[PDB]
Amino acid sequence: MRGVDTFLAFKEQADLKTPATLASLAAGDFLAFNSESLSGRQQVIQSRAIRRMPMRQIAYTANGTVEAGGAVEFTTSNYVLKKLLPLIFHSKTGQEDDPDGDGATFTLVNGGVLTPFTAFVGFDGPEGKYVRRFFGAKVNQATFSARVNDMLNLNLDVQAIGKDILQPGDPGWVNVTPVYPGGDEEYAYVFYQARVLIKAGDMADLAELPVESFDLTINHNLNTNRYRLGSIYRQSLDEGVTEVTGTFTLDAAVKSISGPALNLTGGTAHDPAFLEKVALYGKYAALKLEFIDPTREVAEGVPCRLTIHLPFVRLEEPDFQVRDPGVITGSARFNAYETISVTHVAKF
Amino acid sequence: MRGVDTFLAFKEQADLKTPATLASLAAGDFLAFNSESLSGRQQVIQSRAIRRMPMRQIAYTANGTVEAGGAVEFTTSNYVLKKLLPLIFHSKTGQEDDPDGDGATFTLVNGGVLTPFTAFVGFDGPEGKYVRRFFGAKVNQATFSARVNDMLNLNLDVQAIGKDILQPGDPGWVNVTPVYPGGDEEYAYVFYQARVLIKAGDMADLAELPVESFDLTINHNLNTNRYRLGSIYRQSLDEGVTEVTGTFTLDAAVKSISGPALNLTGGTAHDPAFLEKVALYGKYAALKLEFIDPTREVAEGVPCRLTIHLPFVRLEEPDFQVRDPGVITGSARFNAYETISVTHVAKF
Amino acid sequence: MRGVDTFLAFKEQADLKTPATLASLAAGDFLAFNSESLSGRQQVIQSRAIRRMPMRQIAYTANGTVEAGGAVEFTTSNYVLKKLLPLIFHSKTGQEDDPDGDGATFTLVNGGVLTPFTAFVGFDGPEGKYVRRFFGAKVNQATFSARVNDMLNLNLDVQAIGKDILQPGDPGWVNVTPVYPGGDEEYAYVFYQARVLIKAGDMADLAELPVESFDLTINHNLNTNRYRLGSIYRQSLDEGVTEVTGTFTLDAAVKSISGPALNLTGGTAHDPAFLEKVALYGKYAALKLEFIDPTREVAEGVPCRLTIHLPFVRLEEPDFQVRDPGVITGSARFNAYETISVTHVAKF
Amino acid sequence: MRGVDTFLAFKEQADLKTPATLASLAAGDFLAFNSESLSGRQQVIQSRAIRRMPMRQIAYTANGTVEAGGAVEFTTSNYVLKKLLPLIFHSKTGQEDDPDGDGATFTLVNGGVLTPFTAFVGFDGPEGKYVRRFFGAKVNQATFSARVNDMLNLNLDVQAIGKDILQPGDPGWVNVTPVYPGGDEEYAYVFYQARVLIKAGDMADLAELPVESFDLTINHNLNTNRYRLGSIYRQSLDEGVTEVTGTFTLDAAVKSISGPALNLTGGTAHDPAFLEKVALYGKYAALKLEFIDPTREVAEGVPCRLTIHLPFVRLEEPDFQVRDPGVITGSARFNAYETISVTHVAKF
Amino acid sequence: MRGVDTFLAFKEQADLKTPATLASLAAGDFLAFNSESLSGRQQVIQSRAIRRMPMRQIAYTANGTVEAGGAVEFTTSNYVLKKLLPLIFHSKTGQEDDPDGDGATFTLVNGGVLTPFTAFVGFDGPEGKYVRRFFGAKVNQATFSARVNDMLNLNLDVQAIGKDILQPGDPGWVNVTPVYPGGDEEYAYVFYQARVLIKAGDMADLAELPVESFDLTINHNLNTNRYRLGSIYRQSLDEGVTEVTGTFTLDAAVKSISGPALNLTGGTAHDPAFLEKVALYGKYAALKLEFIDPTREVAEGVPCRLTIHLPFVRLEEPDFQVRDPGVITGSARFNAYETISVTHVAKF
Repeated sequence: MRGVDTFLAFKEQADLKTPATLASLAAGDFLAFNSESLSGRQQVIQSRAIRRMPMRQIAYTANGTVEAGGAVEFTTSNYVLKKLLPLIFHSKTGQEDDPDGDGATFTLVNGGVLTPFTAFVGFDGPEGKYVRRFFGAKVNQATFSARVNDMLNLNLDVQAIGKDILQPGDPGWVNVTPVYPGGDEEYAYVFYQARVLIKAGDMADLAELPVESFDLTINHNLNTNRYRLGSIYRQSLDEGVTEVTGTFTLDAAVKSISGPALNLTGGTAHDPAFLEKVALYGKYAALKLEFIDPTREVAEGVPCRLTIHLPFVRLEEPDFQVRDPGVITGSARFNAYETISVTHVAKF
Repeated sequence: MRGVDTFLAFKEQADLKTPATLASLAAGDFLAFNSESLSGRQQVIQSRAIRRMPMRQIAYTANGTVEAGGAVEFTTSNYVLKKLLPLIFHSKTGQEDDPDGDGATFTLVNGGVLTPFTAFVGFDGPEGKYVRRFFGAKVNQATFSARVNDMLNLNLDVQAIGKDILQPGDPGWVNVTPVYPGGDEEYAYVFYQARVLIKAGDMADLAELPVESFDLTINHNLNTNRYRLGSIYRQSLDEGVTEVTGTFTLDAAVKSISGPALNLTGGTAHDPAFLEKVALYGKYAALKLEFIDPTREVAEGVPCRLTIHLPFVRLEEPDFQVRDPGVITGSARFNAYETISVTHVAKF
Repeated sequence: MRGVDTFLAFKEQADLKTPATLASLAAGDFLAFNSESLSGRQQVIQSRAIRRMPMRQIAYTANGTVEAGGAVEFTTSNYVLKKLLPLIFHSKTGQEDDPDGDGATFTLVNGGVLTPFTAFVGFDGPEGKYVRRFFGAKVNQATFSARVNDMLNLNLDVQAIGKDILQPGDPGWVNVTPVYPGGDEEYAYVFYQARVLIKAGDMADLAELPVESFDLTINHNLNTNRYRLGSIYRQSLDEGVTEVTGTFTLDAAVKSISGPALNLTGGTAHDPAFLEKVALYGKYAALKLEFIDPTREVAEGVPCRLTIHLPFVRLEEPDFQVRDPGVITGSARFNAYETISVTHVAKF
Repeated sequence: MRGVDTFLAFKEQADLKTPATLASLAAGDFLAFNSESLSGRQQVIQSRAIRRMPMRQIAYTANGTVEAGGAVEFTTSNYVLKKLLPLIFHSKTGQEDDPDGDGATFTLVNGGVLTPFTAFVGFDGPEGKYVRRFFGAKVNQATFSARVNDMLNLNLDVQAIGKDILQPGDPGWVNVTPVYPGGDEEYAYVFYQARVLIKAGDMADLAELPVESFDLTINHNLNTNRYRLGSIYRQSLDEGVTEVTGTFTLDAAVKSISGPALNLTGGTAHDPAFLEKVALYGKYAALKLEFIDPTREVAEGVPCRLTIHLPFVRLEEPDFQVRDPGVITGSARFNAYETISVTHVAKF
Repeated sequence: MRGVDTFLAFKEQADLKTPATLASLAAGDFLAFNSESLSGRQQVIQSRAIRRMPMRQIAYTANGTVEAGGAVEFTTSNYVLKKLLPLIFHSKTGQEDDPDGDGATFTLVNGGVLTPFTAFVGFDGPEGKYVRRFFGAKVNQATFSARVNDMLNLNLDVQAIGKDILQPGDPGWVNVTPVYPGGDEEYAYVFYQARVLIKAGDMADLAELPVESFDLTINHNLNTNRYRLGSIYRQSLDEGVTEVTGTFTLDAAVKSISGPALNLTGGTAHDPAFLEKVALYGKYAALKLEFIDPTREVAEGVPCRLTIHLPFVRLEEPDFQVRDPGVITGSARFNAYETISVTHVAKF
């Protein structure tokens, strides 16, 4: 088996306890991934009765509860986002390829819930065919990462109810053919399209920051321990409170590339302790991570675009340590507070 | 001091509390090792009485209990095994160099106990002569490791009662000369002699697995905390339940090199999810780690051989992650259940 | 032994692990080569056990894993290509000597694999007869080179599983007589038959470039490290992703010999920064390396021909350094992207 | 294109990110060079998503960050120095052609910075006209070399932000005519004008060394890796610490041509281990590389002169190996420590 | 200074840390050499404290640890060997000029050590007198080389503790006069006296090989990094394990000049794949490099002779590449295993 012999497919299922059938997979369900580490784990229960025994005996063990899930890395692209953003957020308004050019907005809602899906990890090649199926899956975490000389990456952390294998001859077995978007229809988001804009204090507009990298994790804190007496499986994946944190690396005392000067008073003079003072006075900033593809247009003059709005964010001490006589660089961590909104304008 | 200036010697002592004498060492007691890290440690007790003091004062400290032991690595060889297998297992039946060619079998027995021994780490050279003696030693763990382009390694984890130094002029000092087997009498077990055979489900015979490496730890879980009021030494090293775990690295959806096809039904068709299904259905497999030296014969046609039988083994999710577009490889951990049996056929 | 006393022979074997027999060699298996450097290499394992020793002792060494392979240079000719092109590419459609004059096309296919073969390097003469046999061989790299006042050369880089020697008295020994094509049937491809044509931007047709030389390497990136415990041999030669790079030397600001003018807009005016702009704007060009032999015809009016199509190619900064007051010359490296197609029209 | 068809021009730009216009070039901007190797390089990013593919596909590549720069060799002359010394050093005091005859002194200052410039490499001739423009260029290294039967050479190593091509019809295109100094106004510095003077220990004055050649590199250690998310270009070329090293070849146990005797005590007796003892006792010497043109005078009796003061220098083991029965010769490397000062007295 | 103005002298010192005095040099200490490259090197430590500075400042540097040593080439001769063989090997038995004609045998012993010596490189002539002294020197490597139309060469690689210069007026200065053996007493070993004999498999005696050249390196792997806090000098030169490798160039499928036929079975028929099969089957051969001077006799009929016994040697793939249609020639590398023994029979 080689990695190229495997296909990944997500399929939104109706209920958490009813897997999607292998026969329902179609176009848009198959995703190209960088790596997947989904696996199941079962507990082994040993009897506590005292017994003289050199090793552990087969007659006194029982199979305990079952866990499942893992990580999947993606290269955030046209169709990857179309598939996965509905799985990460609670609501969606609009269509990405809308002709007016407003795209689809994904947000968290008060009593919102996550869509459960079935993750298929199918195989093929000289050895034979079989499909790992992870039913009742939910997205526990989602990290957006942007580095230089890289593409926008998305690392999902999935929690499923259970795993099972499917093979030729099984009842629900169907010979699926992975169908993917053409090379011309699909495109990725690259580092040279990224923009990080900040706005704290009495700044009038968002000012662009020269950052070297950025991360953004949406953590849904699923309750992965709801077990029952008559079952070995999880009985739910209840989503807790969503923690939206992140990071970005930049230099100390940086000026803005565009927009107003970084000044907590709205003045024109640059503030060399801007981020340090934002972290030290407990002020709330407004981040905006934006990817724009000008070569591609959704409307007459509307470009394809992925935007992440964080209207209320609290920075931590930016970590501008003097390590050596070079340029002082560091990473500024933050926590998003009130709302998170992802807009995706794209043509498929 | 250089490593070549040191000798290691194990000497089986009668009782746990009576060290072997330096004068009793003879041929077969001295072993060639890759490395040893045996050391003693004593506790320092501070008085809890309140006292104004900038630092800790000498008058209010006392010496507490004493620990000892460490690790010793060996290149599993002819004589290394002859010496160490009786120290790792509870029973032994037969002689390795028996002319019929059945070798000696080492197993764990119900009320079995471990042999205590004295480990001597002697030194020599320009600096002078002295011997570290670790009395009341027992084997806590023993890991067999086989890599490619390597020899079979054995890492012992020893727990002793105490340490003491011996020097010219001490009462029990004797000038020992390490005596080792000739280069022609002694031989090691190499990677190209190894065979890993499995058998699960309704398979008829053991099928050979192409594995890249394998590990096997026998953990005796000694109770290393039996202390007494009138003594600083451990009062026993009570052996708990023996945990026999292991690992082996191989590719995903591997066929067998020899024997029946890997199929949990005994059929002829190959099963690409064999190990995954074994781990997922909680089935018990039968491992066999075997080293055969055909160039060396114990009887008319019986070759020297080291075999490890694990008739009942439970695999964990084999860890066949799709990390990249190359070959899918992973490590399959397991736990042995009912019995462990090591057979050693060798001529000395 | 003189070079003229040696013969080379490639024999396509069925499986990677089953060498071809010396008795199966026939016409077309024997190839005339410029040079061969195929050799085997075995690892020597030293025991890590500490031992006082001035030098390394025989009793504590073991033979490790085995490598094989090397390079073979050929003068790309009628029969050399007929033999070797099936070994370099995954698919072949048609026959070179087809009467319609379309020749055979060799391309890489998605799940394609390389043909394993056995390379015989036999000897003869006053000393005696013996044959080096390299079984399980695969083509790792293949470089086509064209210089002025030279013939088209082909340098193969071979990776085999192992080597073995055959001599009179061995079981599989047969007295082979190298049989080669007549001097009239065989012909080579010379420098004055070469044509390099390019096409980038909005150019309508392929324009001929006056180049001084060109190279083209097809690198299959075989995985030459799949080793196993119970064996000293490689267990496979898995082919990775094929890297098709190349080079050609030419002058700076060259006009085309024939075809449209070198202009990324399709105009008639010559563009003196054509290749520099192609490299600087990241444009994809279409190369065509073609050898035509008009004196030799396959059909009524179809000449023998070797063509290499590279429909998508990315140039690097052409390296047009001003080194002195003479003509500015340099080498333009490139990487082929989507597909590679070699057509061979030839009569045997 | 021939080398004589090309012109080089340096133009000091105001900011690092604003190229100089082709219309601003005037007299003194065009320099005669021995050779130039300035070029740009862009990174190609491949998507890490797994995909079955024989070669690399166009749809899954992106253009990464951009590098630029290279080397330019000059024959250190009247105007070459006038142009380039301000680009190599941080400060300048005075005018070279000052009538008092003190010339201009170039030194490194504590918080000093390097002047960014735009390097134009224009072309012309039968093929057509186009200009390579390297904006945001800085001098990374500068090596002064003096050999026998040669002229003083200067090899610059330039680091730029990016490259771009200019052609008739572009917006910023202007038909520039290279204007150079007359043959009578311009002159070079030759080997027979050089003087190397040393002074270590308690020597009273500088003593002249008979050296065969000398080199002097000023390395500014620019930080060429400051990249940003929203851009493919370098965001700065921050200059680190300037390393001033060098070399000079001479014989072993050389006497001084003029000045005091080479004696670390200031005595009159010659010291045959002078340089060996300077290197072995870690002493600091004072070098002076001086070129004097007596035929040319700036004031009534002040000759044109290029002087390089290295008041604190540490030699390495002079490398006076006994290679054969001839004269023992070797090269003495050194590192300059506290300051470097270049004085240029010249009339234009 | 000319090479003829220099003298080399080795003087065996008692301890590694006590240099030999210049007054102790006598006859036999002075050696004629082809070339010497012994030199010292001191480390320069820079302070890591951050400081604004254009260049490196004198006040913040310190002198670090000191290295010494280099290479010396000799023409292996009567007295050169008498002096140097005791420095390369651990033991010596007998006298070279013994009247019975058995010479002296030099071997490596288990706990053997190398003799430390002081190397003087003195100078003289018009410039003045001074002596480089390298104390605590040891032989790290020693390569014996024999080419055609050459003399037996010996290249030593020396590691010393430190260097120092001596001059008239120093305390330990003495005016030494190099005293050398007469031209009649001294003689060298030439290529036409060499014999390379091999013996592998079941061969009965040693068979002579027609080789074009041979090399033999004895590498003692000294530990040259034993440094201490309170000192800038190495604290020891601990000798590791001695690696004895070598090479010899010869033709492919060579017959023996004298002795039994090259046949791994002891038969009379010549084996054209002898060395290839020795390398491919991992067999151990027995080399013997012998120089005999029949014109010179130590006893009534015993000739002066230098013999190197390598009773256990492992060849590598002899490198018999078919490069062209001429004679197939190559170099056979090897590693010596168990022991090395050098016998020197000579009259002085």
